[PDB]
Amino acid sequence: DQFRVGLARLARGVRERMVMGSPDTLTPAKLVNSRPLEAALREFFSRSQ
Amino acid sequence: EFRPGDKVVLPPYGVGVVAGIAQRSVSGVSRAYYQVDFPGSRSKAYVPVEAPHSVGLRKALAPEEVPVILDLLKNGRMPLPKQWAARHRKTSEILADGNPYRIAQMAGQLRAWEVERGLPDLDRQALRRAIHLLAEEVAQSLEITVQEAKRLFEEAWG
Amino acid sequence: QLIHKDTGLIKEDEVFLGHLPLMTEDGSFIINGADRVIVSQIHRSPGV
DNA sequence: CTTGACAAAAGTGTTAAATTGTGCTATACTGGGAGCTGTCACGGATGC
Repeated sequence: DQFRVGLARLARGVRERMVMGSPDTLTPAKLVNSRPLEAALREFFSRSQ
Repeated sequence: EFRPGDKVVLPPYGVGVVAGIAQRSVSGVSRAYYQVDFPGSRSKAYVPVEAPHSVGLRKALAPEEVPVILDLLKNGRMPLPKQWAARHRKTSEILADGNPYRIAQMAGQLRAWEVERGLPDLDRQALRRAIHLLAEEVAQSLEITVQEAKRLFEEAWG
Repeated sequence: QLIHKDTGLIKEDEVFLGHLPLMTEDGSFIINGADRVIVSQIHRSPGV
């Protein structure tokens, strides 16, 4: 579940980043993020009740 | 046009070697693609066989076209915008197109600036991008490791 | 896979998401070097 | 407890090197954004 919503935060990290730019140099290599997802799931395993 | 084992570059990402024709399901009836591979990064690529030459999938410089590029480095130059914004823009653009002559030229005037007046922390990043891509295709054409290519570029200057 | 809507050029790339904690043997994860555990939760099942 | 000599601790003057504060970039960008639940009792203002 936390993966679902966290990866949705990452989805924000995708759809928003891919239009500020130039479609010329483009690939999920530069379009994919970590911290939204990795830190969401990092958050579930500790601060949660 | 592109045969199975044609060694060609697929910009901007960098050099690599293609592999072959495939049918990948896209939209309606499957259209032929060039599976194209790359050396270091492990990811595949599919380039439309429709117009691969106009889509930015191009050939690789022959082993004989190296000296024109090295010369476009040592003495090579080109006009650049005044405002730092537009300058960065154009640098990014030439770093997009993949045109080897163009990129070599840009790297030429930029490098010419780094050794004379100075270079910002932006224009220099793009400059190194150019030198690296150059190292890639000069390594691919001349069948040498990146060391000897970058050493050809260091031969241009010192 | 990153596919352009216009050129129809498929550019496929594999990426690295991050480091996700994996379960140990007895069923207790190790977070920050300390053995911890996820206690089950309970709620009224979704529906009408 | 005293005088001169002298090493170091300390004072001060002037600069080089760093740190920090400011202004501006011209194609065109022109009304957000995220959701949450399974009380309960009474007192007061407020809408019937």
